[PDB]
Amino acid sequence: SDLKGPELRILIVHARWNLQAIEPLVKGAVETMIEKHDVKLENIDIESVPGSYELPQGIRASIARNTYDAVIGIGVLIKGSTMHFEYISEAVVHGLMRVGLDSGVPVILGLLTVLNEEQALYRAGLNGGHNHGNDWGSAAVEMGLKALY
Amino acid sequence: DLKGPELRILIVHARWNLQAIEPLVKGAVETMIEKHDVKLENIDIESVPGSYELPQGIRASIARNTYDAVIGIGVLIKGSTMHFEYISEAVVHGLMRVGLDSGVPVILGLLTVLNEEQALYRAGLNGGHNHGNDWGSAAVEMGLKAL
Amino acid sequence: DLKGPELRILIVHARWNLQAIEPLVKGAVETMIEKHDVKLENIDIESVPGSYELPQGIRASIARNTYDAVIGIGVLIKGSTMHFEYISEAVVHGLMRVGLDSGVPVILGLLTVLNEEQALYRAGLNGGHNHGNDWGSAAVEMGLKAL
Amino acid sequence: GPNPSDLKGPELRILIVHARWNLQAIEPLVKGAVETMIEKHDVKLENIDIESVPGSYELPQGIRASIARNTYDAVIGIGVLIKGSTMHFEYISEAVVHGLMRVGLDSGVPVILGLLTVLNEEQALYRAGLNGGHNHGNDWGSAAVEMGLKAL
Amino acid sequence: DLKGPELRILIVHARWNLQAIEPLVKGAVETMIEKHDVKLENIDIESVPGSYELPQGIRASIARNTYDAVIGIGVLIKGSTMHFEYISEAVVHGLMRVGLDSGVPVILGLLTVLNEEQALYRAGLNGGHNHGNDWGSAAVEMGLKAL
Repeated sequence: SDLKGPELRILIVHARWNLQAIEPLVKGAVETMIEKHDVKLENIDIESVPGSYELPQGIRASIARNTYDAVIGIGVLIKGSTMHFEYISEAVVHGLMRVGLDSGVPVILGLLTVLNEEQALYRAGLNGGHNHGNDWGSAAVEMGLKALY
Repeated sequence: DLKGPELRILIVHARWNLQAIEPLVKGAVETMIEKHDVKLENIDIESVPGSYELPQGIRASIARNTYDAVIGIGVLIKGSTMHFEYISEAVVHGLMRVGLDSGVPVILGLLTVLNEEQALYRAGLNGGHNHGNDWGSAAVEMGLKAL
Repeated sequence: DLKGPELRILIVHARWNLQAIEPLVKGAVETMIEKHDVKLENIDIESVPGSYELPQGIRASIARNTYDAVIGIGVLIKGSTMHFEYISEAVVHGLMRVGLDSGVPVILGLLTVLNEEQALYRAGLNGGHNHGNDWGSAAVEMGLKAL
Repeated sequence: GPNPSDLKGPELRILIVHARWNLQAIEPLVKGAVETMIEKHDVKLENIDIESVPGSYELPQGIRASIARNTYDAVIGIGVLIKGSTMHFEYISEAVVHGLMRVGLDSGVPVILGLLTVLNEEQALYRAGLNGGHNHGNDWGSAAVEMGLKAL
Repeated sequence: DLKGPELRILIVHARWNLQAIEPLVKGAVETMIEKHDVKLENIDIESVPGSYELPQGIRASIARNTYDAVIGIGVLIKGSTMHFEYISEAVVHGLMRVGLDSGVPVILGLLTVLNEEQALYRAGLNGGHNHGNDWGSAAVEMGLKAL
């Protein structure tokens, strides 16, 4: 991917629960968009919400106020002792998807739904894993461009 | 650190299983007033028979009055049949919908546990952490960010 | 202790497995009349072939007449195929929808059980508690709150 | 135990959309649906439209397109899904059932679920009335009629 | 027997796991051309990063141009987390929606397998049958019936 998007406006909305993993993901996304796709730091809006359940709601509210070419919803869900994990994981995933089709703005799913901390960190590039935030960054640019031209 | 003295919050809770509901509603209210400067007279508390009416009750309410954020509280416990499985999913997807359709933030105060003990623990009893507190702060934050 | 003598309630029940449906419909009606002062003339009872037509039947009816609350009653029992799993989800999500789209409360009177015995028990037979009673009371409350 | 009706609907227009995958089971069902509507409910052969699609995934899409062109009083979506080696079964079964349900509520036209979601071929045939089973197409036909009438 | 020389087909495929995507896209195209008389110049082929963008991509494309039928191709393989389970469902439900909202047929060219071998087999490799072929014929049929 040699796609450059210097006029793209990207929005990043991440939950704040479990930051040991969130930060590396958000960081990876931003760095990849800037260093590999020529996106301008000043054209990247980063916002946060309490948890993953608010990801769709927060993204929906934001794309109504400003104009973005692509959005990235980042969050981490870890299986617990109850059925909570099962039910909101599904609700959020179906939710983001909806906000995207309703608004016409691309929504990248930066949602990790893991069984334990270790799996989440590994996917954030720690302990020899690959940072998925990088992939989401590149995806956002591609969808942003294809959404225009 | 986030103060919201002009916010109007709505809390709708089911009435089924009150040993857990009360602590949750109370924690939510206390946290909003004591930590976020929300005014007691700006908090409306309503109830419905069960969790299945949560979406329907919240929808009806935000159509009559104007709220900045809403909290849906209820407790679901796995039983002998497949009821738990199906309505848990329906309610979670339903509250989520009302939130996106109306544009009003809907905090999910629904506990979907396997037994009574897990419910109480998450209500702050028996050495657990009261989630109603987290929901209170969340409602304030979403209320403010929504403008 | 909620009285609703001017309420108009609609009950739509599937006809599949009547050993359990009847007790439920009867419990619902009795409870509304004897404990909430609802008038027999004000309760409309309709039926559909099966649970899959519950949302469709309810939607059609609330388009012709005006009701304050509705109750969808039906019984689903796990069979040998995956049929149970799939239409149970569809119906629960579907009634939920008709309720939010129309603005009319829709009480879920749907039992999703593993066998006949579980269904009857929840119909108040063999020492169980009749859930139709709970649904009747719910219908009233939601009806009034909808004002 | 399913309780039927002795309802007559000679002015009803019924549409039947079936997938073609696995016809050993589809035919009996379609045939049962049709015969039952004609012989027991007085529906007129000319008032029954029968269309088909490649597979069950196109059932909602096909029905939607058709009820936009013509006017029907009730629709029946017929199809057969059998658990395979992958997760395909699980996912499209759910998608289709939710899908037909939607088309029915959006359009206001009754949609009968003639979808069999079985674990093997045997279970499908049995429910198609073969090998001592009960033909479900029959039940769907009566359902279509009833919903059609109540819809007025 | 079904020829559609005036049909305009759209193919949108994810780029993840190309060892399987190519055979499928190839089979789809060949079958439409060699068996249904579709004209190569009337087949638009586009791509997206992953399966999650499939609905989003298709939606954007059928808004710019007019197609008679669409095919969404992608491959999802169970992993170590719950990711597979959740997006598989989301994408299948999403493509379905785009189809019903737009009125344009959307063929499901999404494989949801447990391992690489299963995907390749269904791509016609190792003695399996290429499903891309079936999707191509399907697209043609739906395109025509849609008129």
